[PDB]
Amino acid sequence: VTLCSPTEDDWPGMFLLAAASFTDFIGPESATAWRTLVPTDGAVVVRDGSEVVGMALYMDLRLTVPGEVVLPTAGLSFVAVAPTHRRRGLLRAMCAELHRRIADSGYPVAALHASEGGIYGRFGYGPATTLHELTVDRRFARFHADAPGGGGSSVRLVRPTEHRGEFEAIYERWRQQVPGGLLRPQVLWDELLAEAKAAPGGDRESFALLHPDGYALYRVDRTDLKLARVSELRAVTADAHCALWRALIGLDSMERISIITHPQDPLPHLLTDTRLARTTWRQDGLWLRIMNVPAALEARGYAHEVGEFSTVLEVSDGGRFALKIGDGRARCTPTDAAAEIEMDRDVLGSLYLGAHRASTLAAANRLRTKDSQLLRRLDAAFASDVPVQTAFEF
Amino acid sequence: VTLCSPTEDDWPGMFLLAAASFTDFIGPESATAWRTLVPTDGAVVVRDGSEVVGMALYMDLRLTVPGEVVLPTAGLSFVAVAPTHRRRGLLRAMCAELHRRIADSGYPVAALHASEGGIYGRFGYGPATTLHELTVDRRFARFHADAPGGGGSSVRLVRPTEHRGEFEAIYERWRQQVPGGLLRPQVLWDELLAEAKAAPGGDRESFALLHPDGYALYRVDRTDLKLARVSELRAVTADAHCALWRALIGLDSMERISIITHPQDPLPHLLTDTRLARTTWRQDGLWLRIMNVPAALEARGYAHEVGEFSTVLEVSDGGRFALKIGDGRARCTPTDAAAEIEMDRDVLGSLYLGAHRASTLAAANRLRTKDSQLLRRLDAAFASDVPVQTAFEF
Amino acid sequence: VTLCSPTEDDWPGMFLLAAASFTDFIGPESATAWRTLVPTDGAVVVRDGSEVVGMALYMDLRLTVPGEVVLPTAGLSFVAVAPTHRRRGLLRAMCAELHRRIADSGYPVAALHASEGGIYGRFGYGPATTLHELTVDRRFARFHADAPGGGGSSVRLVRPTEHRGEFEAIYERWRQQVPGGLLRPQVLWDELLAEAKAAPGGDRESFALLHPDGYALYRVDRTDLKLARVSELRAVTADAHCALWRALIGLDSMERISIITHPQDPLPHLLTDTRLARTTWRQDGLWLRIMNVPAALEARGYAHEVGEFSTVLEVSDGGRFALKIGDGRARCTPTDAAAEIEMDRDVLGSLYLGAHRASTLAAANRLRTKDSQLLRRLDAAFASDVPVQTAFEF
Amino acid sequence: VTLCSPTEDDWPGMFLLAAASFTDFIGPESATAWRTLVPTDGAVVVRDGSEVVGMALYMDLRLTVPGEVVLPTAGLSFVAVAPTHRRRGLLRAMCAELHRRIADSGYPVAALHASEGGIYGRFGYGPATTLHELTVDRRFARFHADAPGGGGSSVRLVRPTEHRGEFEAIYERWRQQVPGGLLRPQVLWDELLAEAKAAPGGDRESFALLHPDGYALYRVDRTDLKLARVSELRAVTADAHCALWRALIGLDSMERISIITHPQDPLPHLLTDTRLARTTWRQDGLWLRIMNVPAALEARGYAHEVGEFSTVLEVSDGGRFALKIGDGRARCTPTDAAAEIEMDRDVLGSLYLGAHRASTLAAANRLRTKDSQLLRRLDAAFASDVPVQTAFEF
Ligand SMILES: CCN(CC)CCSc1nnc2c3cc(F)ccc3n(C)c2n1
Ligand SMILES: CCN(CC)CCSc1nnc2c3cc(F)ccc3n(C)c2n1
Ligand SMILES: CCN(CC)CCSc1nnc2c3cc(F)ccc3n(C)c2n1
Ligand SMILES: CCN(CC)CCSc1nnc2c3cc(F)ccc3n(C)c2n1
Repeated sequence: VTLCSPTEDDWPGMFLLAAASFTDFIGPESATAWRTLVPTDGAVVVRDGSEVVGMALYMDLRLTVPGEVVLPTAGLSFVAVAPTHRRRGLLRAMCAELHRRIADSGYPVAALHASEGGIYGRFGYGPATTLHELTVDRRFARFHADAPGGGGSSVRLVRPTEHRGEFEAIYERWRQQVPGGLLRPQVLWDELLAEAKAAPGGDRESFALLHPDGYALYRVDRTDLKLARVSELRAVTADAHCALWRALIGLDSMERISIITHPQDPLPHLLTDTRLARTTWRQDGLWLRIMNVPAALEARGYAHEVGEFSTVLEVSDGGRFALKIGDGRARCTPTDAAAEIEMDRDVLGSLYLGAHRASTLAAANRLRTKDSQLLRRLDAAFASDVPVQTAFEF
Repeated sequence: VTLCSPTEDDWPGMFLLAAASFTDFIGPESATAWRTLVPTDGAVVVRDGSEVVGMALYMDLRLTVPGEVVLPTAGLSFVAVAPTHRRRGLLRAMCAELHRRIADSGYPVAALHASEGGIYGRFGYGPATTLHELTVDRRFARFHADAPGGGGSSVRLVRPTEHRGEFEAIYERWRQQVPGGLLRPQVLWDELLAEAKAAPGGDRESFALLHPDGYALYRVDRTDLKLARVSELRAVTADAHCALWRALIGLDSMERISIITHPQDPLPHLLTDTRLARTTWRQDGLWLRIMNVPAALEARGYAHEVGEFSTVLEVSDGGRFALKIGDGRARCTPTDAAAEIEMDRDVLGSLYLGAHRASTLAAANRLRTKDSQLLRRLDAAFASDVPVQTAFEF
Repeated sequence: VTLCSPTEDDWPGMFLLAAASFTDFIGPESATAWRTLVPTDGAVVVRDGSEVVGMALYMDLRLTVPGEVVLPTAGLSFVAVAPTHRRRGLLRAMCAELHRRIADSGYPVAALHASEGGIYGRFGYGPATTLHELTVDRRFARFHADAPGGGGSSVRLVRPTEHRGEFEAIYERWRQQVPGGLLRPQVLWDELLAEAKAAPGGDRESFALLHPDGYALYRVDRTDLKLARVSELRAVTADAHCALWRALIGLDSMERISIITHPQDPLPHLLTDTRLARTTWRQDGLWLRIMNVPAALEARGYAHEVGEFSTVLEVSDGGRFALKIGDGRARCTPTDAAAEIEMDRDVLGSLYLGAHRASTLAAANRLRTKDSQLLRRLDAAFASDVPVQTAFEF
Repeated sequence: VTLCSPTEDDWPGMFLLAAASFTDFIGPESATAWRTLVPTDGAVVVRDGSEVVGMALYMDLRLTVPGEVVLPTAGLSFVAVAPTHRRRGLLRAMCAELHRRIADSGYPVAALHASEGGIYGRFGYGPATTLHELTVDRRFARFHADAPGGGGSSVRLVRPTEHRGEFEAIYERWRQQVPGGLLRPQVLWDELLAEAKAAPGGDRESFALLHPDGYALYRVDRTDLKLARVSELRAVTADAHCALWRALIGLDSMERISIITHPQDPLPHLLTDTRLARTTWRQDGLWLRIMNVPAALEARGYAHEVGEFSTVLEVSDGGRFALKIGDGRARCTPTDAAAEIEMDRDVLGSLYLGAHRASTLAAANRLRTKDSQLLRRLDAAFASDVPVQTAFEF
């Protein structure tokens, strides 16, 4: 049981473990595309005696954080232990080696999507963004008198494949402007438009709604032909967001439109009946591990409505820092002064993009302090002006 | 078709319309208890030719708003139009007469629970609190190392009826301290403990978990004998909240615990796996209509982390005001100066308890302003330190 | 946290814990009937500081084992830990005290029904009888030419309550003759005929099919009015068993008859289409803990078709014995000779009534031996001529 | 309406009737592979006026029976009557002609899988093996301290297609050793690995778990992506059986593992909680018709624990025999002595592999005798040491 970087001969074995481990695995050509996003020495495999029984890698990603700041981010993915080698500490060993490499490469943060919610908190990952599924009963949906775009429509119904360039440009603007935003490279746009084709005995053809400042990708569900699934909706202005929803509610053959969006999606407020946009499903999105506390805390913007304050943050087994926050900027310096706020590294990941209130984590004792005032100040300071969203699964 | 205050002879006809209109109606003795909360001239009926075909009333309630301030509140309830008299404007007429009486009596706000979400926005009511149903799969539920109370338990399993006094005192402390809090009078405690008994071919016996600083009322579901429904959980400290959840997760015969709680419930953060507390259901709770804008805005506390700022708020058909917010206090005076922020009265109701961000309503154009800075300032100012909750249905 | 025998004042607290712990709990009058079957010092309670947070008791039962031998049996029941006192070792402590008392009273075996299947093996209990639910689609059911009773019917349709004496006598004959048989006292016949009445918004009226040598109790399901549930069918001869099934298949208004029976129920072989009697559900019934290995092994009959053989059985932490089995009788004496067969005490409980083959437990390594021949000999010796059945839940 | 052997021109018509009659029919190339297992004059067709409206054939099979004895077996299959020619006695006529040919060729037994359970008993076929579906909730599954293989795993995760030779050799060992075992020829291994590929809009890719002494083939279900279906698990030792189940329980992405196995599968006993392996489904497997009673009875081994005994067996319309069973061997000679045991030919098929107890068939009067002692002796004699299993559907 050796742990090392895969050579070219190891990848066929990794694709086998992938096929066996991941129900969403497409195949080798698809996996070879994703592979272009893995840097030299971004992958570890565990071999036995030699077949691959363990793998983990990170991709080079660019994550937008509050203040429209873009951080280089280690995107953890393709993590699998062979079912024949469970409870053998192959995960702990592989995660430890990737975190060593990520830390030493100068990534301030690492991110992942969790297949399960009870395995990543112990490695320093906290849930940082929230997914909401909204299901609209569009037969009762009337737009409010106040809703924008209520002449002729600026939204066009188009073949996704013929307007790639327009989607790329709209997404590029979106991701630079929104916390949770990720740069989407060429190979992930190749994959998105591939998954947009009708598969024989699979998914149905996908259509696009195209606005100068927004797009929605949607398809009719395989089995329920009265449900339209919005796979992606990216709007840069409120005009674009409302116009795309007028078009989607205009799908008169459908009973229901479903979308995975965020808790602050304004759609419910566009309707005379907020309740018609039901929350069916709610889950953690992106998980963040802060690799370097001072680098991360200093890199993001803070609320400019919070008055300058100072405190001492202890991260368990992650350092103690004098934290000065003033006019949306933070300075974070080593100190041995008595801590005023204590928290595990994962709790910091959860606060970092403004998705979770410090008051809430405090109420669960994930975040300790004997000062209510400091709690309110952290809450306000760490809050994000632009609501935090999830870019894409990796 | 006359509109007037009911005499004693009208109530049997009102109970008939109630039985026909409300599936949760219990009977005349129950209705006569609720009736003790209706003031002289708090009820209107529409008679035809004379049977009752229309009714509406308000109860005298005490609503806690941010800053632990208690407002007298007109609680709208028992609103019904006979199915034989629909689309005859009996609602508009009855609501108009009650709002006249509520306004002239000096209630700063009115509140209701909506049977439907598309009928109260036009009368100036905005959704002000959010209900979340959490369902825990308690077979996988492990408390975090950081979770309080992890000697001997301070929680007791008791018959609800034998510890009324302890529940009353705990609730009384809870309601004075939490936005959305309502004073619960004697007759509503009589009703709560009545609905806690096993009904022949109805609900099962209810049990209580009693802590010095919290209680939970729970029962096993009628049909699914592996599901425990928490009807009420009121905790005054984080210790009480966690201890009651250790006890509920200790119901080893159950697969699932379900509760109606709020979006900021810390329970998910008490567990090693946040995902085990799934959000199954999400809906508007209390709806608020601001009867007097200056009285309401001046009565609540504001975030003390927001720096003093001034603006002009126009409420559509509800006045224009110079709004000065400073050190958690507001002054609100008539002005004819140009408005900087415009919104319908219902949008103000939605902001009033801090459940909805001004940024979100702005993104839907329910709230108009050409100043991003003022938007962030309203967001921070109107936010509530203590998370907003729903007391009880009326 | 004291462990002691309950006084008269403790029982109200025990009934409270019962109501909270058991969804099948009826009430105090019912519990007080069952209580008549608990001997002096048959109950333990754990008090805190004083409310009951723990209880366990055994009832005095008479269990028929192979060879039509009746053993005094400690029937463990009414076992509950308050949800506020989990993971505090109250079960281990209570079970240890009852086993001390059971052992010292001279019970050779103890029995229970398990609410869950993963908590009793560690206390020496093994699953000893198997329940099968058969569901017959009676619309296709034709009896075989070979099936008995195919003049006039000897089966009568009767009110259960008017023929108590006939049911008692038939059951008394059944239980003396069948492994798994339990003596049913007067108070359990009072309970059976009570649960046979229609409950307002509960179960429907129960009817009896009465043969000189058998009865079936049945009722129509609460919700599915095309399903008849056979609550109990006790037949002393094959004639009685077939006649009662001709009558049940004669319920022409029903689509389905369901019964909880045993794996060797001959019903499938009474039909031209064995498949029409589908096995819907299968579970452990009675669990046995052997309190005294030599007393238990010497008390039961063995297959007379197995030729005299000798071996050494080691029960883990339960003694080592020279085991001589010959002409359906066993002698079991202390030895220090090398063991030829090793097994935990629970594995012995599972073998004791002939429901599980030694070969099967061997294949799972629950039962160790380096002799295939001895395995076949144990299999044949421990097999029961009369198939093993479950009497009633306690 | 003529009955004869098909010429080469009849097969296209037979494939048409197959496609119309069998939902599991794949196509002509697949059918042409199976056809290689049909001997010269193993097929009958009924032509009308000339399209095929009737067909039946047998394949040459090798069935392992108790005592590890391999019998040549007529495997009845591809039996269909056109829906236009029902109730015309085409089945009775075709079955009669194949049984003539099977008898005259010197097959001691014939076997089939029944599409329905009420049509083959009248032709002398009795259900001889039992299928159990086990569904494991693998999230709660913990192996017992006693379970084998609890260093490094000897189980490998492999592509089925790359380890054909290893599966063939393991199966060949399995089938020679187990009652119900069938030789699987090359063309049935071609079919098994063909059905193991992912079909576009069909089944998902199949994976193998490979041990030196066992394999499991498994795939994720089409629709329920949290369920793994074990299509085949063949273990030669208990070590192999437990190791393959440690691997399957190691599929951490799945909630449920389902397998079609036998009533004596030791899996439930490998777990701390036997109940986690639920029996969801139970059905007849292989059906046996004894073509030659003396040849069949003399060919199988009997329990060596049963003391030499003699009796007279009458098979209805199938002969009367002096049956002497001693030291696991039987002699079966014509007699006209008074019968002591009577049964239809199908009842003998059901007893032949030890799946059904003579006591059980006696209790249903499918098997007549006025001697309890002889019944116990038949039970013990006919019982199989190695538990009876089902090889593959034909
Ligand atoms: C997470 C969203 N899924 C679509 C439903 C992903 C498609 S399946 C797939 N295949 N190879 C890879 C892969 C290969 C690498 F070398 C690195 C990362 C990869 N990811 C995320 C992969 N995902
Ligand atoms: C809203 C919560 N329900 C319990 C499920 C209420 C119980 S049914 C009922 N009956 N009379 C009244 C009544 C009579 C009045 F005069 C005034 C208000 C009333 N409410 C809310 C009532 N509700
Ligand atoms: C197990 C079958 N159930 C019927 C569905 C039982 C009815 S509820 C009940 N109540 N008190 C008792 C009780 C009281 C005792 F003191 C001792 C044993 C008891 N059991 C089994 C009890 N069961
Ligand atoms: C019973 C298991 N099924 C797989 C699900 C079988 C695959 S479909 C099929 N096609 N042709 C034949 C066939 C052709 C012959 F000439 C003889 C036997 C055959 N069987 C069983 C066949 N089965």
